Amino acid sequence: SCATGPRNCKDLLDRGYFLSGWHTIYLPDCRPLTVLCDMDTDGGGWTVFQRRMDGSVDFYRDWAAYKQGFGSQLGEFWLGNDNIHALTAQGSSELRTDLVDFEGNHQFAKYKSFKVADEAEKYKLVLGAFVGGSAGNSLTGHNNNFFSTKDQDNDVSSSNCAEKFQGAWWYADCHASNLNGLYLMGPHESYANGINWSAAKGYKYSYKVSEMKVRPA
Ligand SMILES: [Ca+2]
Repeated sequence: SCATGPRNCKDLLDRGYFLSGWHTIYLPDCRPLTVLCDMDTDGGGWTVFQRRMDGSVDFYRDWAAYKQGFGSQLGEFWLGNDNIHALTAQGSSELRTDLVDFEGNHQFAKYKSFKVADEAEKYKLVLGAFVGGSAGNSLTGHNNNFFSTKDQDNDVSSSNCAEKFQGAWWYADCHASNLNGLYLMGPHESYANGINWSAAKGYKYSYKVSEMKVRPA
């Protein structure tokens, strides 16, 4: 139950769940949520809130969809902004981003803290110091930005970033990263509308795999 139940995937790792997979955790108000734990990468104990792997799922979705979450436990998903807020409210959570290109290269980025605010603050990103990684830093430029979707423009651009670059993100004017963008399968001619991490493969290359995950700092 909530009194004794795990709050995150690090609690589950500590209790001897050593294989990655879906487990029930208890959010701060006791709401149970089934989450994907990555128990393998970089020490394990990561709660995964975004996964892309094959383009099977449409990510060009509205505020409501991003708010509640969408996709499949068996594949690609967005866990949901209300859930991500709840998961990152208590304590301090480090962010890890894992990327794989179509050539087989694995790259990563790590930040020392990560929080998304509530819906009243439009799921604003509060991001701590970049730690390092082969992917470089394409998220600090998004610190302190509201989340935006095609139907709800909260960016700091005169344009509608989510529509122009075909994703959903804490867009600024407009982005350095776009991991909820179109699944464009490597090199693309269109500018900056793919699963892009510009510090690594740039604005014209869309990754094969994206995983975003958190663990207590
Ligand atoms: Ca705008």
